[PDB]
Amino acid sequence: LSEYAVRMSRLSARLFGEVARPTDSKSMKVVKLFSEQPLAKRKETYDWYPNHNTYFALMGTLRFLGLYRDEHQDFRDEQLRLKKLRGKGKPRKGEGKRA
Amino acid sequence: PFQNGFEEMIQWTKEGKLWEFPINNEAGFDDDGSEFHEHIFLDKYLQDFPKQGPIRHFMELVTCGLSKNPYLSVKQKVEHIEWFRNYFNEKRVILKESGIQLN
Amino acid sequence: RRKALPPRTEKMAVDQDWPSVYPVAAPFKPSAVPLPVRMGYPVKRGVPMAKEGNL
Amino acid sequence: YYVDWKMLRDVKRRKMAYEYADERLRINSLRKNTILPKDLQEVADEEIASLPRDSCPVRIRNRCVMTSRPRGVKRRWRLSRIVFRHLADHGQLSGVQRAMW
Amino acid sequence: KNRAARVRVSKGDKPVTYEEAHAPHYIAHRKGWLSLHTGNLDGEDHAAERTVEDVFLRKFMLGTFPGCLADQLVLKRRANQLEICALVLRQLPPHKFYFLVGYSETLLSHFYKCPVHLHLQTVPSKVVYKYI
Amino acid sequence: PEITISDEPDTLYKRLSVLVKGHDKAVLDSYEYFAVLAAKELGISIKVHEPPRKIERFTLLKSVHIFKKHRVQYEMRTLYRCLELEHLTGSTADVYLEYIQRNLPEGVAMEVTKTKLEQLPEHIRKPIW
RNA sequence: GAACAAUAGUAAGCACAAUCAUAGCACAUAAAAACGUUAGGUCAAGGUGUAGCUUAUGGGUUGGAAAGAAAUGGGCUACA
Ligand SMILES: [Mg+2]
Ligand SMILES: [Mg+2]
Ligand SMILES: [Mg+2]
Ligand SMILES: [Mg+2]
Ligand SMILES: [Mg+2]
Ligand SMILES: [Mg+2]
Ligand SMILES: [Mg+2]
Ligand SMILES: [Mg+2]
Ligand SMILES: [Mg+2]
Ligand SMILES: [Mg+2]
Ligand SMILES: [Mg+2]
Ligand SMILES: [Mg+2]
Ligand SMILES: [Mg+2]
Ligand SMILES: [Mg+2]
Ligand SMILES: [Mg+2]
Repeated sequence: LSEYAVRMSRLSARLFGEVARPTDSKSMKVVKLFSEQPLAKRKETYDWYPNHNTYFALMGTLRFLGLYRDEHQDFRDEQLRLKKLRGKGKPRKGEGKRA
Repeated sequence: PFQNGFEEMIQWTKEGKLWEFPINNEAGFDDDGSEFHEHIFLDKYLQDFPKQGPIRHFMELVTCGLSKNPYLSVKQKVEHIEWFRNYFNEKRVILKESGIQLN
Repeated sequence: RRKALPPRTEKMAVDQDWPSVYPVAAPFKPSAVPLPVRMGYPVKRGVPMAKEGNL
Repeated sequence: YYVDWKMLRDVKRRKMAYEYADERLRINSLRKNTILPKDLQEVADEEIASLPRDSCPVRIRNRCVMTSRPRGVKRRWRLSRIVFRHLADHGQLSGVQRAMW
Repeated sequence: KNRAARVRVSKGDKPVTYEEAHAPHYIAHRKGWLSLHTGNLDGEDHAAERTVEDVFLRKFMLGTFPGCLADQLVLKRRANQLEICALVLRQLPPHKFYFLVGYSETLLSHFYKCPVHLHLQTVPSKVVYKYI
Repeated sequence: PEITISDEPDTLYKRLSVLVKGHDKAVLDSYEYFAVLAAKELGISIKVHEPPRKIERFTLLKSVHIFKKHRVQYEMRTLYRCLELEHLTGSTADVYLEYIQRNLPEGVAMEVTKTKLEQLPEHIRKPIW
């Protein structure tokens, strides 16, 4: 090692646009901190779930508008029909417990 | 009405709906009109800051970081260094109390 | 009212150039295809399923 | 309707973690620096501590997209093994085959 | 016994398409693939989104075309445009068929914000590879 | 077909390398026949090789709840073809790669590396500061 | 409900076998493995039949857990 080596390295450093003045290994993290995309910002993170409200509401609309057809919702519906026709329904809010 | 499949493709492409060939992945993104020396050299916004202080150590690491970053445009980097000016000058009391006079 | 109209292989000239009929990227509609083609793993009958309705 | 209340709170954790993200990055820039004073670091400490803890990165949990299963999730497809296997076996998943060697 | 995606032996009368007559372990041996896209290759991205897209396209095509869908839906993805290929039974008159063709192409191009192309091939009765 | 000639000195390429990735072999074989026959007509003078295949294998638990002695093993194979073109122009490049790219199959992906020939930059020519 | 110098059995279907995968063979391994059995496992992957909860068996915040007197299964590292 030499002073010629230190000055050569500083030359390369300030030239290439890398870290110029000697720093700790610890502080260097902050370098890498702005050198990247932060974790919570990445599209592979915040865009993880497709919007469920979108598909759900869209297809339900398209259904009542008579375009899409949901056999699951028809099963459900028909079964709550035969559940309430029996007399066991879903109580109007506030009524069930105390009465 | 359509005369051919090629007419289909042609119209989709004029409309900008069909993709552009031979594909460059940068098609449709101009990056604000910027060039590298607006990205790489951040000296412009390091003008106002104490020069020999450790604040230049911290801000040179911040600078060298925002230089290496493809993920952000000019604007947001500048908002970073500006928020840093605003916050560093926000507390005048801390900097002076710490044992180094800082501008 | 049930409509069955014969495939294009019936109206096709034997030497008519191919790129006319298939200019671009396509699903392979069996009707417009003059060439008989059998795919599918054979049954023990010995018959690969026909070019018609084959998934 | 998101398939669970689980997926509800975690979605709100994705929005939030995107929102205060800049704050996080810039505060933790000073907080993790050695050269700067310890005094700016105690104050930066109270600062990221002040942020709502629903906006921090690690409070976020990876779940299967459709079936919401918290664990056994394949990172690349965001899908639980039950659903993955289901989809790939019908051949609805491209390129995925049964391994023999 | 392995129950993944299989059709059990009946009294021997059960009509079966080539598709459901082959166990998962046959995929790429005999069976082809239902969906085709770049995403699962060695060096590539966003397989997940093409998968979500796939799933919803299954749901959509089976709910939009009541009772007439013959065999499982073939998804192609080429140069950003989706070619949706469906083998469909003859039930409804041509009017409603083109209505729903245009309807689907429009709504799918516009939701997925990319050009969609829909190919329907009609079949007289469900294709039977085995039994019957 | 509108054609126009700009006076500017069109870009040269020493080696235009095209990687074609796939799952299946057959498609890449056919596509190879296609690119070869397309690059012969335009007198582009090319070669083709097969870069060795890469196989990824990962494992899932076979049952919904608990048997850990039982595992399903799933596989993804990526096969390669590489087209190597030498001594081509910029326009010949844009056309050939347009024709090759528009027709690219659905299951296959394409990665192109172009090494382009530049003489020297201006501030370097023969000044010394 | 079979006997091959054959005595009532013929049968497509599905297993096993055959082919595929392990980059050529052959082998090995891998895979494959019907029908049924153990009301075997899981309503916490998800989905549902039946019953229940609906100012609560619902939805949120905040803090709190997972301590060893032992008993044992499996491992890792050893005793040189
Ligand atoms: Mg975590
Ligand atoms: Mg077993
Ligand atoms: Mg072999
Ligand atoms: Mg063997
Ligand atoms: Mg085995
Ligand atoms: Mg076998
Ligand atoms: Mg066996
Ligand atoms: Mg029990
Ligand atoms: Mg349940
Ligand atoms: Mg229920
Ligand atoms: Mg509660
Ligand atoms: Mg808690
Ligand atoms: Mg003991
Ligand atoms: Mg050992
Ligand atoms: Mg040992």
